[PDB]
Amino acid sequence: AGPVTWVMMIACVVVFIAMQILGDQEVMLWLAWPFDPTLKFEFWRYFTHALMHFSLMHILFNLLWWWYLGGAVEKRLGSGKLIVITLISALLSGYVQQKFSGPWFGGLSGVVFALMGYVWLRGERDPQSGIYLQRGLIIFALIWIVAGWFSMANGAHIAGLAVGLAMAFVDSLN
Amino acid sequence: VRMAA
Repeated sequence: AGPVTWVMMIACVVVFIAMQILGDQEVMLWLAWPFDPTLKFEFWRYFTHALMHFSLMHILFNLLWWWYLGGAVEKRLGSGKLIVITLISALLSGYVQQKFSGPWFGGLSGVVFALMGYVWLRGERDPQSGIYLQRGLIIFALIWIVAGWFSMANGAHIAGLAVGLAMAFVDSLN
Repeated sequence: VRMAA
């Protein structure tokens, strides 16, 4: 895949390694969404929550989906498209997750739900783009949401999805 | 801590 795909992926592995060495909480203290308004101008935090992973399983499952769906968007729609999808979903899915359950969360799966959402609807409305998501998967992405409802970031997942559908919509009617 | 998943 392409530069944005690999970069991200180097970013996540670097940050995971540091969590192994320093501990989750010490990376959390610097990379998590601000828990205190005093911290509101530490602008990296609105994005960096997305680099943190909490087990080998967390990271591998996330990078897998990210490489498959992010690689597809980068190659058919270009590097800038992946950046924008990434920055908006990371910002908005953090925002909603922080309201639902507080600032202590991380992982790329909010961005990934946006990628799932964007790839599916865009595959539906503009087959000419040459991206698509198999049916078997959105329904799965839907059933991963109900088990999280009953320790998943549930607001990150639905807000990510919403951002994905919206942008795809706005991108297809164009 | 919640995983985004």
